[PDB]
Parts: sequence; C-alpha cells; structure tokens
Amino acid sequence: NDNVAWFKQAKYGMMIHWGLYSLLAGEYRGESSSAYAEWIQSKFQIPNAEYGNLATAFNPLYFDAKKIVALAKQCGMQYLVVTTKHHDGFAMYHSKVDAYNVYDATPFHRDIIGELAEACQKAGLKFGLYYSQDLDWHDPNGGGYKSNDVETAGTTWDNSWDFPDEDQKNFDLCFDNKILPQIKEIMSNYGDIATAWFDVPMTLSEAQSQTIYDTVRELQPNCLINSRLGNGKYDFVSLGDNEIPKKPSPLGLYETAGTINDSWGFSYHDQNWKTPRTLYRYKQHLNDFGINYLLNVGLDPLGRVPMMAEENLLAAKALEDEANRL
Amino acid sequence: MNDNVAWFKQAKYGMMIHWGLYSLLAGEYRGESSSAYAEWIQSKFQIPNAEYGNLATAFNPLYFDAKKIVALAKQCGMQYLVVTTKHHDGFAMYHSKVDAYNVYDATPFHRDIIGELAEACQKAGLKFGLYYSQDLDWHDPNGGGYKSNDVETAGTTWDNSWDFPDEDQKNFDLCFDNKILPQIKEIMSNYGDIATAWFDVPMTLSEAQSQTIYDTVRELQPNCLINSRLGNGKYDFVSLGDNEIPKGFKPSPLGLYETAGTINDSWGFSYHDQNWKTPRTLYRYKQHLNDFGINYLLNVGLDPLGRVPMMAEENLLAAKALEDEANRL
Amino acid sequence: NDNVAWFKQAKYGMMIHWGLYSLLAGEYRGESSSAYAEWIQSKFQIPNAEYGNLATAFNPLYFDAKKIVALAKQCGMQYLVVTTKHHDGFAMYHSKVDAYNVYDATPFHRDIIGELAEACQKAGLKFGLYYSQDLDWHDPNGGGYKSNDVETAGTTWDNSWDFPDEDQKNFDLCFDNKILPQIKEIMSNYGDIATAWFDVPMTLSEAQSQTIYDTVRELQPNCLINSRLGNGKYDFVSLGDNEIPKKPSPLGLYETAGTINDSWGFSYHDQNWKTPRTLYRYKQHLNDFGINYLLNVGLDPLGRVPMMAEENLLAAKALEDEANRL
Amino acid sequence: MNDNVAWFKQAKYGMMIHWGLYSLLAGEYRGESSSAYAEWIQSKFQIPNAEYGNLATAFNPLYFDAKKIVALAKQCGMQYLVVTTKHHDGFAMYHSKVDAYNVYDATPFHRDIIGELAEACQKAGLKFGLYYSQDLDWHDPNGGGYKSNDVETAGTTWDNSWDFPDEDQKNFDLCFDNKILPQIKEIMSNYGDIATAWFDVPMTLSEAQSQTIYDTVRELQPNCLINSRLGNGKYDFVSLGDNEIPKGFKPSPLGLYETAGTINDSWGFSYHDQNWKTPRTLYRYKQHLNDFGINYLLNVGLDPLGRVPMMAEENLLAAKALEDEANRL
Repeated sequence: NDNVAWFKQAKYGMMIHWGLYSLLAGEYRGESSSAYAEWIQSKFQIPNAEYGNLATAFNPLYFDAKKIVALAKQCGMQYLVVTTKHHDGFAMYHSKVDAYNVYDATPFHRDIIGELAEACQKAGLKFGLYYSQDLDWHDPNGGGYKSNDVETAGTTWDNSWDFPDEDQKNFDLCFDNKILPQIKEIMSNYGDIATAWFDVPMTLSEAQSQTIYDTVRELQPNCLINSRLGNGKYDFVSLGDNEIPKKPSPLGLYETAGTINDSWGFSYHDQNWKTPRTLYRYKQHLNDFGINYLLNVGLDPLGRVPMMAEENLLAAKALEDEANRL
Repeated sequence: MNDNVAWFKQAKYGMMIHWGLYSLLAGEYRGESSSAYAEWIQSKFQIPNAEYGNLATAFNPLYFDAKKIVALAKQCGMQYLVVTTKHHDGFAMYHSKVDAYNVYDATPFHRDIIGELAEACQKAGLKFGLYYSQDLDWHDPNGGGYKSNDVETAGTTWDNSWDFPDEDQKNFDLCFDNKILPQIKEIMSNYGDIATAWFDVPMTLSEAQSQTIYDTVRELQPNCLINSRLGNGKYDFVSLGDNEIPKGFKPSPLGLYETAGTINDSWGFSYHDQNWKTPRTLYRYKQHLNDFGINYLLNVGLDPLGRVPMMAEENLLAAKALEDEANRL
Repeated sequence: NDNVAWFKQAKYGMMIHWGLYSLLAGEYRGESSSAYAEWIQSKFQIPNAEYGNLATAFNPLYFDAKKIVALAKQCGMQYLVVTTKHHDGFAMYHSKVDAYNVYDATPFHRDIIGELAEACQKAGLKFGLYYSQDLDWHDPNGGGYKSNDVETAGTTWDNSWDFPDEDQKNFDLCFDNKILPQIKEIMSNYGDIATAWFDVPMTLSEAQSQTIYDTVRELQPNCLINSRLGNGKYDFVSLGDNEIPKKPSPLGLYETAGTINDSWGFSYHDQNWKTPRTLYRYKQHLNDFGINYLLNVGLDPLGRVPMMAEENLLAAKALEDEANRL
Repeated sequence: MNDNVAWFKQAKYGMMIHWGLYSLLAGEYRGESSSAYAEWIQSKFQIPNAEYGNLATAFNPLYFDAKKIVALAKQCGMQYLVVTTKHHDGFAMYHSKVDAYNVYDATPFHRDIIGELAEACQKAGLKFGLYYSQDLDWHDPNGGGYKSNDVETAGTTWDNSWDFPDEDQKNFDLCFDNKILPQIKEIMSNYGDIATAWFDVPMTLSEAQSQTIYDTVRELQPNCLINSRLGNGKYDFVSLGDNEIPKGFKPSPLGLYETAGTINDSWGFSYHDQNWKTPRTLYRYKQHLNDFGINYLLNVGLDPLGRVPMMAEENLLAAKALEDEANRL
C-alpha cells in the first residue's frame, strides 16, 4: 500500500492502555503492583470471579474519544493504537464470541474500540490494534503454562491460580474458541486497521502464528504488522531501545513504544512522568534514526488522560515547535 | 455519668474519614488540578449540579470494608472514628429520608456507609463521631455562603453561585428548615450512640439556628461531645487549628481539645497529592498534641474503590511502630 | 526616569536567592527546614560560629553569571534581582564594612553581586538588589527582638540564641555600623540599580526608614523602590497574590514575587516544582493585570540553577511563544 | 578460628557507603540528569579528568561524622559497614601513598575518611569492609574497560575513552602494577582488621591479576571474607544480584550470601532521586533475604556535607521499628 510510505513518515503515535486493571490503579489490598499496573491480576493472583467483578464498577463518565484523538492530533501524532484485549482477557470492544467485554459486562455499556475507530476516521488519524493472542487469564486454556521457567511483571504467565492443572491445559481450545474469533472481530469491524500489535508467542505453534498473519492479511490487506508476532509474519520491527545503535526490516519500518511514566496501565502511585524535554528529545532521537515513537497513555478509571500526561505531551509539542523554528 | 468527658481526655487519637462524589474526581477536572482541597472541587470549577451529581451513577466502591477500616484505626491505637455524613457539595453518605441525593438512593452501591461504619465501630469497641456541613450546601438552591463571598475559599464562592446565581433572592431558612435540621435529626437518631459531633464555623446561620442544632443534639445524643466550631456557647471540646497549638483563645471548661489533620495535604482523595507526612512526622505531632492534652484526629481520604490509600496505611502503621518503640525506650 | 515606563512593560524578572543556607539545602542534623530553607539558621538556632563555618565550604565551581543571565534572557525576563544579604547577615558581595561576606570568608573568593551586575550590563538586563535592612542574625543588635509575639518560618525573628539579652539590644548600633553602610556599598558599586527590595520593617524607626529611602534616592536616582520599605518611601507596590482582585501605587507599578518550588533558598527535599503550564498561566494572569512576575531561582551549592527549574522556565517560555502564535 | 565465617552467617544486615567527587555533582551536570547511577556521572557526560578532578577543590564535607554514621548503623541492627575506598572515577577516599588523587592530598577537607570509619567501627564493635574498583579507573591512562565496550553501561564507555581516546595503544598491566595492586596493599594493610572485601566482576583483568589480588588479600587480611565478584575460585561469600534471590548459580561452600541494595535508585547521592523505598519495603526485603540465609548490605550515599540524607535516616529507623514490632508480635 501507500501505507508503507505513510508509516515511514508518521514519526509519532499514541498508544492507549485501558481495562479493568485501570480501576485498581496499581494497588491491591494495601500492596503495590510492579511497574506494570496492567499485570496486577497475575501479580496478586486475583481470582477471575473477583477481578471480573471490577466490570460492575467500570463507568468512565469522562471518556471522550473525540477529546483523546484531538490531544493526539494537537501533539502531531499521526496514529493511535489501543488495547482491544490485554493479558487479563477482558475485551474493550463488543465481542460476539465472549461477553467478558466493556459492552456486555459494564454499566458503561459502550464499545471503546468503536468510539476511538470513529474519532480517528473523522480526525484523519490511522487506527492500530493491540491484542494478547497468547496470554488470557480469563480462559481456562490461556497461554503461558509451558514457559513459567522465566520471571514476569506478575507471578506466572498463565492463570495458574483459577486453573492450576498445567498438564491438563490445551491452548488450541483457547486459540480456536476465543483468540482467532476475536482477531476476526476486531479486524472486520472498526474499519481500516493501519497497525497490528501481537505479543511474542510463548505457547502457540508456527501454524497458529501463520494463521493470525493470514487472517490479518485477508481481512486488512494494508495493515502493517508488528515483528513480535513471528520471524516470517511482520512488516515493521518493534525496537526495544537497547536494540538501537549509535531482526531484518526489509521495508525499513521501525517502531519503539514507550510510556510517559513507568507503567502502561494507569497507576495512581506512579507520578514519575518523563519531563517534556525528555519526551521531545527521545522523539527527536528515534525520528532521526527513522524510528516511529509510539507513546502510551494509560487512561484513568473515569476514562481521562492523567493531567500530568496531557500537560507533558502538550509541553513536549511546544518544545518541538520552538526547536523547528530555531 | 457522661464518663464520655473522662474518655475523651484519655483518647489521644482518632481516625477522620472524608468520602463523597468528590473522591471519584480525585483532585482532577478536565485536565486541571483542584486546590490542595480536592473535596472543594465542585466550587473550584463551578461544576453544574446536574453534572457533579451524575458522579453518583459511577459511585460503586467494590473494596469498601468498614471492618477493615476500623481494624486499621484500632491497630494504630485510635480510640474513635469520625466520618463525613454530608460535605459542602450536599451529598449525604447515609440513607437520608428527607433527601434522595445520597449514597443509598443515588448510587449503584446502594448502601449506607455511615451505618456500616457505626456497626463496625460498635463491634470493635471504638466511639463513633459525625461531621455534617450545616451551613454550605451546593446542591440546595438556598445553601449557605451567599452573604460572605468578600473572602477567598479553596474553590470559588462559598455558595453554589453558578447553578443558583441570584444571591439577592436566596433564603438560608428555606434550606435550614427543609434539609439541615431534618438531616441532623436523622444522623443523630439512627446509627446508635454518637460520641463526637463536628459542624463548620457558621457564616450564614442565625444564633437561633446554631442554638437549635445544639438543642437537637443535646436531646437526641445526651453524651455526644460537640466541636467548638458550631457556636460560642454551644460546645464541649475546642477544635484547635494548627496555629492554635502550643510551643481569641476559646475557653474549654471541660479541658477537652482536638486538632484535626490529614496525612497528605488534602482531606478528600487526590491522585496528584503524594505529599504524605512521614511516619516520624505523624508520631512526633501526635506526641506533641497529646503532651499538651490535645487529641489528634487524623484524616484518611478513601479512594474511589473505598480503600485507604496504600501510603496512608503504610504511614499510619510505621508511625504506630515508632510510637511503640519510643514507649519501650 | 524612562525607568517608570520600562517597569510598566517589563512583565517578567528573575529573582536569585543564594547564601550559606544553600549549602544546608533545607536539612540540618537529620531534620527539615520549613518551606523556607533560607530561614534554616533561625529554625534550628544554629550558633553563628557554626553557621558561619559554612563559608569555609562555599566553593561553587559551576557558578556562571553569563549562563544564569542568558537563561533569564532566553525566558524573556527583562531584569534580575539578587540577595545582596539575607536575614543570616552574610553579604554576597565584597563588603568593606563587614568581612562576613562571599569574597573574604570563602575559598571561592569572588564578588557574586559584581559578576551578576556585569553579566546584566552586557546582556542588557536591568539589575535589582534585595537587602535585609532589619533582621541580621550575625549582628549582636540585629532587628526582630521587639516583635517575637508573632510566628516565623524559623523560631524568633532575631538571633535570640547567640544574643539572648533582648532588653540590652539596640538596633541603632546595627543600623549605623552595618545596615546604612552596606546599603551605601551596594547602591554605589555595581553600577545602575533598577530595583530595590527591602523587608517590611519590624524594629526600625520612621527616621531609619526615611534615611534608607534618601540614601537610595541620592545614590541611584532612577532606582524603583519596593513598597515593603515604608508607607511614604516607595515607587511600586509588591503584591502578595491574595491582594489581587478579579496600598496606593500612584505610578501604577506592581510586582508579585514567587518561586518555582515552595522555597526561596535551594532545598534538596523540595521537588514540588510548578509545571511549565502553571508558570506560564500565572505570568499571563499577572501581566494582564499590569503586574510584573518576579520569579525566584534558588541556586544550589555549586552555583547552578536546579535542572527542573531550568527545564520548567524554558518549557513555560515555549508554551508562552506557542500561545502568542495561537 | 576464622570465627568470621560463623559471624557472617548470623550478621543479617550491613551498611554500605558510597561517597566521592561524584557526590558533589549529586546526579546533575550542566542542566542534565545522570542515569539512575549518579556515581557513573563522569562516564555519562565524559567529563574531562582536569574538570572532574577540580571537584576535589570543592570537597569540604563539614558535617561528616563517622561516629554518628556508625551509631545509626548500630541502632538499625547493622553488624558491619562497607565503604567505597575508590570507585570507577579512580579517586581514593583514603590517604594513598601511591596516588595523590585522594581525599587527603587533593581536598580542603584534608582527612582520611576510610581511617575515621575504620576507627568508629572498632570503637562501636562493628566489622569493617572495603569496596575497591580493581578494573575500571577513569583517572588512569590505562584504566580497564577498553576491550569490552560492545555492551551498554550506566554512563557511556566502560573506560575513559574521552581523555585517553587510543584504545589500541592502552595496556591495563601498566595500571594494575602501578596503581591497583599497590592501592589494594595500602587499604588491606592500614585501617586494621578488614572483615569484608568487595571487587567488581573483572572485564579487562587476567586470571593472574585476579589470583594476585586474592593472594594479596589472603596474606594481608587472613580472616577477610571476599565477595564472589572477584573471580570464580577466589571468594568466600556469593554476592547475589536481585534476580538471583529466592521466591549459572555459583557454589558458596561456606554457605555465605550477601545482596547489596540502595534505599533510593542511586548508589551515589542524587538530589533528583527522592524515590526512597518505604520502611515496610526495607523491612520486608531484609526479612525475606535473612529467611533464605542472605545478608542485606544496604547502601547510603552521603551528600556533599558528609550527611546521611534525612529520608534515608528516617526510612532506616522506621524499618527498624517495624522489624522490632514484628519480632515482639
């Protein structure tokens, strides 16, 4: 597509983390999440019955996709990527296949992904999706259960507390019944999807990885795919910073994702916001190396960009504009 | 007797709880900061009652647990707990017969917070006090404040001057008769023995109205000790305000004194306010007040899920450990 | 002078707090100063022999008046006011009358006020002076000793610890021997002085107040004088914020002084920096009411503008420029 | 015996001290932040030795008091104290015969910090350990690091590649023979019994040179327990690095283990780093390490006046109170 040229020149995007984890805001029964507040269910092994109950309290009165996209646009971000479903397995769109979602399970009773997809269409911002194709703590057969020999931002990679029978788990059950169906949903509704963001597989076959690639290719012909999916199945390489000089990308497309503070999900204890000058300088450094900066905002329980995140994005923009006048 | 006088003389330490619709905004409104006082946020931004009240539809504090809150208070050596029955925004945190603008009728939560705390205290053996905003009520067309705006606040005007912008056609008596006295009767009649009563310094309240509340409390709660703030003849202990603390003055004839503070700089929960007093500051202040025969009433602003903030709990518990250490050495 | 017109249009100035208190940086023997780190000697009643000993450690290797004035200039500040001598009584210039000064008492062995006066001359910034004409904790007969019935940011207003004989103290001794002589020094050397900043007298006669007024008028004909001096003896009223609407100034000249964090002097525990947006908005509000914003920087022990102060001034400038383009 | 082995098994808790020229910059250089590691600041900004060394002329820590530091350590139940004799910047914090780039010869202070701490520990009955950077030395033309820059650091290059930019003409042997071995002999001979010895993992040091230091320490300080970091045959306790802590691995044949941490995120003092671990975090970590037979070596980065930062002292003391409370309950 002309989508390859467009990504080469896009430079700057907004990432959005939002889900049930946002209501706990980095805190559980007087104890801190790790740096990663969105991992809180794994960190404290919160039973699905309890964690899911957060859905009943999810009523973000101040959520406004128009205002979020406007902010992104004012900062010169040319695209927006959003959590359709994180490791906890809660869909932030109206999933036909699973009622564990913002639309069916919450007083809010609205499709977040829908409102953001629309807001982007009208503002002329491309629209990307993140989806956790491997881990699903809500699914009896969610991924992670053949790869716990490594430490996480929680405890185990899988829901080992609600489903403590690793040897009687089968990821295929989860892949066939939830993963592929939900990927079809998000890739079919919500119009043109410019970017697709999957996790590095731990517990899914080359087949399953190839399957998602094909499903995305068929459904969203122009959709650029994050390297994390698999060694043959991508269009741009997501760089982790220590991979940047002073994973072959044949299209020459590169993205580095970061957050303004230290968490992806909202965390009221994390006030360690990168200063405007840090945000601007990092953006400048990545852009000069032909790397897109995908900068994460973790929306708060009322659906708001935290005050200091908004302030710092806007001040970073002012510094950039000032510097482009010289 | 009122052996309640002797008990207050020796109580030394209490928990205060601020909680209401303001807690959901958590010191933030449309990208902008509340003042140090997050509970004033409606006045600060002149949030129309229609919008602010809509917060009630989002109030579902899944983790609220009066037992756990009272247990914490008890573990820190606090002998009583005082709670916001209704703050300046005029939203009742109990099941008010007289006004449906309350936690029970207006919220998914559909529960009486004052009730659960009153019970939790009974069972734990902690006295139970009440705070009520008898003068300001931003929800009431004729709420107080509208004859006293010549002075600055933690918001804008003292009264709801935005929804009700006709200062010259306002009458507080309407509000006093229809909401204030009735609600004070409610909280002073239900929820059992009330050990402490906390009113604001009147701005827009006659001597009559002040005397009326005094009498109502005296009749309903014979042993209830009353905060000086109410009125110059109408109290049992003087609440001291920081600059009134030892190294005009209102006579305390019973010798009873209380200073209220917060752990951070806000009474209501505020995400942006992480300026928690260290355990050593909490302990030292408590010790200083207690040595001058002053009770320390220390405020916790519960978060939107009904939780004591992690750093508030940590700091209370560490302050307790320092105190115990010091009482062994 | 054309100095009246110039102040009406100046809008923005840098204030500098710096002295021995800066080395303690808000901390003494494991205990915190108040919000006002420069009050630390009074707060802990540090004996003059000990506090003065800080002079032996005062070697600010990174002090650079050119760089400080450049920053001020880049932020659009049109003048710079500096502590010649704060309540602790230590002169930050080469005082003939008292060797308790940066030049004579410190390894640094340099005139701070001199270097700043020069840097301002060359950059085309006006140059103002602050001087504590009443309190002097180093002087046996320093002020404050007839007015302790009120609380301070320390303990007593006077040095009541080294000199504990209030009834045998005589401020005239201090006024004649240190105050008037030092005011003559700072008002005679260091060239044109655009602004003069005295404290509200507690313990000095109408005579003594009139005397300083006259001395300034004679020495610095065009020097605009801060209302704090006395009810007949000023050119602009210094406003304290809660005095601003929604002290008659007949020239129509107004100044409000603030700090970026909560302290005037450097305080390593005070990281409560006003955000760029707060600084810019406050400046805008004061300027719209015809009030000059005098914004304080408390230099650190090495003579540096703290990193977050510099960042926040520069970002506030970028926001202002952005807003002036619209 | 070496009853020093039994003593380390039961010691549980030690104070580490970082202090040097880097402490005066306090995590800041020309308007810019050090990394999390303020002590790396010279490498981070490639500060020429002429300039960085000039900091020595400003080093006059009027409030340094080894007695008070050791007293604090003792009150927190720390049984030993380890100190930076010389960090990567190559500045000795003792009176080195072999190199005048030291606190005694180069600074107004004109005093041996290692000496005063060694004495203070003797009198208080605390063991005394030493840290020394045997490989990196940014002051030495032939300092280590110059054959291992393919990996990222808390600064820029591992070696001083800015003052000495001729990697291909550098020879570490020059540095080892003339500065490293001589200085290790100095610190291991003066300052009395040395209980603990802390070297960096070699990058640019032969087996010979590693064995040499081992032997030198063994000869000079028979009872000195040596940190695993030195070399795979040349140690007595394994220093565990966080991700090595229980819920390849190097065998500890004596069963001796140490984990070093800091209270905030820096080893050296940093004005901008106020991210102090809470007392409850300190206590819990100590408890967890101790239960797995691991000693907690907890670092304090002294400020330019030689002071334990106020929040470091507060947090150590509050952590102690929590520990004592928990050991009564």
